[PDB]
Amino acid sequence: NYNYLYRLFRKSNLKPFERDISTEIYQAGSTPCNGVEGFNCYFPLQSYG
Amino acid sequence: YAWNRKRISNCVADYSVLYNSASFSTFKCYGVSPTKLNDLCFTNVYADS
Ligand SMILES: *[C@@H]1O[C@H](CO)[C@@H](O[C@@H]2O[C@H](CO)[C@@H](O)[C@H](O)[C@H]2NC(C)=O)[C@H](O)[C@H]1NC(C)=O
Repeated sequence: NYNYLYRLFRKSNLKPFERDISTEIYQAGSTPCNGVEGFNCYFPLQSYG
Repeated sequence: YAWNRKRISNCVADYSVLYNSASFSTFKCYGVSPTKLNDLCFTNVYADS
């Protein structure tokens, strides 16, 4: 049931009672992120097996 | 099987030019933080290369 998703990491810290739908990854390690986004950008969201 | 244990620690692990070099692989590490390595000193870290 991969329809349930969770975020890998968020640049900013937590925050009470708010929702964030950011679809971009940070400048991570090797292959941080092409330009701003696109290829070689680890999806900041992951599913559940 | 006989990986090394040399205690490369209590030193300065600068990475400014290290990150600048594109041929380099990965030093933006996940232990405590990717960049907590320039002036950070290591307790008893043993190299196991
Ligand atoms: C050991 O090999 C590494 C990898 O080439 C060297 O690390 C680079 O050193 C140069 C300067 O000497 C820097 O510009 C690079 O940023 C470093 N990282 C790379 C190329 O990925 C290192 O200098 C070498 N050290 C010795 C004693 O030979």
